[PDB]
Amino acid sequence: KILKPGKVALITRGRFAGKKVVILQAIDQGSKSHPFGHAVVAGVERYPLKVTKSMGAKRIARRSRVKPFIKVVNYNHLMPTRYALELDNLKGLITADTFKEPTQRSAARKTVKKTFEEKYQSGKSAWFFTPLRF
Amino acid sequence: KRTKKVGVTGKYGVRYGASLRRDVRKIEVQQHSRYQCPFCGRNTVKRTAAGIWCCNGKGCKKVLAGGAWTVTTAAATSARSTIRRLREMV
Amino acid sequence: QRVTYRRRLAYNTRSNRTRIIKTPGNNIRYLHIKKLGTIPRCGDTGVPLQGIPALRPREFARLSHNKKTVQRAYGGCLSANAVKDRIVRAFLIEEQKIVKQKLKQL
Amino acid sequence: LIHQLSRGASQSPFSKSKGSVQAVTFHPTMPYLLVATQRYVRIYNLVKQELVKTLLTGVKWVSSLSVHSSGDHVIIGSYDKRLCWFDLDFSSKPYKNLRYHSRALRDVSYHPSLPLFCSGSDDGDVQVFHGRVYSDLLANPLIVPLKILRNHKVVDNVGVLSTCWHPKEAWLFSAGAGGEIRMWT
Amino acid sequence: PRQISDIKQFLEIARRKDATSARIKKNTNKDVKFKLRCSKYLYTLVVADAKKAEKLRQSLPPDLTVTEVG
RNA sequence: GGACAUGGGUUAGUCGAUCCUAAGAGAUAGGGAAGCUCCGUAUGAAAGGCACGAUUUUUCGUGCCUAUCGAAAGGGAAUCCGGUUAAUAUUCCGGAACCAGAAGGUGGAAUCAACACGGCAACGUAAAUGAAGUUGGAGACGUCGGCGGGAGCCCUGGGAAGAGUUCUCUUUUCUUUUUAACAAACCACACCCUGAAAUCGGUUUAUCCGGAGCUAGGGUAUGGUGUUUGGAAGAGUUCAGCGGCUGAAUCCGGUGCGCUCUCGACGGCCCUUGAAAAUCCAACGGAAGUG
RNA sequence: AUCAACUUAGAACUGGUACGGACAAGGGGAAUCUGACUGUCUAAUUAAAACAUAGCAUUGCGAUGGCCAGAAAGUGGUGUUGACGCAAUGUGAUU
Repeated sequence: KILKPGKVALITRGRFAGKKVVILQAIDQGSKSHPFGHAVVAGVERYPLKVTKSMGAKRIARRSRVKPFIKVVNYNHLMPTRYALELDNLKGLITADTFKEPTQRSAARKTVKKTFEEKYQSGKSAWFFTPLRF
Repeated sequence: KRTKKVGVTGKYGVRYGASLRRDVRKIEVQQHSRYQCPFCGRNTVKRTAAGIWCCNGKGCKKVLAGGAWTVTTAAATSARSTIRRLREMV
Repeated sequence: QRVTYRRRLAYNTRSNRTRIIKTPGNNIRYLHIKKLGTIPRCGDTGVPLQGIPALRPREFARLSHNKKTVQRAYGGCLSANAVKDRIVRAFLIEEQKIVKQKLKQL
Repeated sequence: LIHQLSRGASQSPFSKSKGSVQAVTFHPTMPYLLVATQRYVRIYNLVKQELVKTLLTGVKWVSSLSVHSSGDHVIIGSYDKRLCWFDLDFSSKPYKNLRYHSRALRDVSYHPSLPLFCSGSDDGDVQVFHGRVYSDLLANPLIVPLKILRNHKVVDNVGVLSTCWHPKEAWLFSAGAGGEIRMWT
Repeated sequence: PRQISDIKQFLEIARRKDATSARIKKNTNKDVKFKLRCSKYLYTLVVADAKKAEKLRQSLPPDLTVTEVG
């Protein structure tokens, strides 16, 4: 039960290795296309750059832009953490069909981006948005 | 039993003397024996060179410093215990 | 029939590596070939890396970028298992230094 | 899967298939089968069970494909908002690549007789193109836009999902996400 | 050293300025081999039908220097 | 006649040298020594760079951290076939390639969500920016012992061309039956996923492996001296005719404790553990940015 | 069912009892002296019982040092060393 919607986890395998993601929906029972206990997540690919009080507003926006990604990941490849992210506006947007039709996948990516942008500006989940160094 | 007494030393044949070959026998069975890895428990530790003991366990791959012929020596074990008791006292 | 070295180097060495061909003129001939390449090895575990060809050092310069690496963090420098250990050990020790700091701050 | 109705049986003609299979089509002149994978379009001859031709679409994702009745032309509708015209005697690369659609392209349909074809996407707009083909080698096929059908609603980020051609005349059957079937005459 | 399975692209490389000559080969097994000398590679095309070969030959631009079997 | 006399003859971006460093030689700094010269090789040396900035009192400020020689058997960019000469050829000729560097141009991709997507994954893709600084890898390594694969040679069953023998016997004896670099597609020990294993099982010529996840089912990677074509039959070879020219044939298969070289997976040995550098690649990091 | 490889056993028959038919290819034993052994040397009269060796033992030295070098030097070796080490010797496996 420690893999719940709203829980921050780390992707340990795949292209996005070491990226912090939020559990968007858990299908631990399995599925026909994914016979294992997978969980769809939304995370960050390009973390926003560090900002300085001396920086002008245009660069502050320029560095604060964040590139998200949505992915279904195996439980064994996810590393759950104690941190939790409040996924407001992000409760119902992901479904098996949303992955089947990429137009819903593209819409989900855009909504995930705008939510991550606003949350970053709000200054919440500082650990979630800082890159993990390894 | 192919050889009743000589053992691994049968390769040396009749040369070098009986006593000068028996001590090699004890040292050589120690040197070529397989030892249980302290980190993975698998019986996969084998001598590489004099003092080097490498574990070929997939996922362990740990190298160790030890005796020339055996992984752990009495002198090293005594030193480890005395240093442990000194540190605990200190 | 018998063959001779094409170059002026006798004394088969590592650089004097040869192959037998039969030509369109029905001739048994040596072909002087180069040494074989090596798959890049992992930096931490030393295992050869997966997804990269086995080429000589300079012959790596002709490849495309994606043909010499793997799309992952440290990809093309560390194996997948090595990277996974890097990630989990990094996160776990970071949580410790946080919990040690919270312990010592009070 | 290939299903033989006369024998009432089913089978898989591929010993090993590379990539996820997105769509399938039958060739109209020579007994070939077209497999539209994630990125590649592969032509397989069924009678000898071998790979005929490979088409490099140069596209991240392929959605649907259609075949000209002459059998030497293929349209690739892609999720990359792109239409790729493949001419089998032209090159392995797409002969033409078109990016008029502003959203992901869903389906492409060729009229079985007339030299007209259409692309339906999720933007709600249907692109009607005239694709003229001569068998003469000197004359490359003429691909030209003809109409931009608009005024179709988009529901849940889903627009024109399926388009079909009339077997005889230039009539278009377009199905939307709202349950509306439009007749473009 | 470059086998071409596409008629058009063989024609286009023939029209391309790098092309210098074309050659015709008539094998005993009755297939026609259209070889096109270019600057860097030699592009050859094998055709199994005589009339397709003939219509291809007349499809070559006149300026190209075509040579029969050597 | 390797004698004697007169002439002729050695063609390279790809083969070597050149480049790299080895053991070692060796100037400079310094110190000795009457001196010839000796010792010395990052040493008791001020031993050289790099970037920012309206231009800074129009007299420059601010930061940032090792010679050389020495290998025609070591390391190492990239060439093959056929032919030609009285004598040269991986060098010339005909054909066919390759590498390194340079510049802009065509086409394609990414981009105002600046720096692509897919796969659970191992990883894949025709592309997919990355300064300084750091780090990893290749170069780059002993020896013996079998075992497996490949190529060439050897052996062999038919076919076809000539030739040998034939008093007798021999559907036979012999020769020939060839395919280069390079380009393209294809081709399963490590690893991933599902799974939970004692009636313990898998497995090798050689007993190693497994709850640190076996067997098994499905994948990923490595991809040549393998295969199918291109090269390429027009060449080479054999044979039958004509006065340089014209006809044919060059085909289809088997085998192995076989030899030569190589390759893969292992095994043993050592108080013996078996070069360096040039060069090349990749990564962490994120300077910077109609065009 | 057909296909492919030479390795052994046994039966007869047969020949001036011949038979690894040429080639190729150990003489063997009972003991003494001596060096343990493999190895090394007087190139061009001495290959040994000599030298070496493992093993044994002794000696010097803890670095401001032992041993060795240089005319001298802000010099060199052991030494990328540290007593399970380096240096100097005598004996010469084992019992």
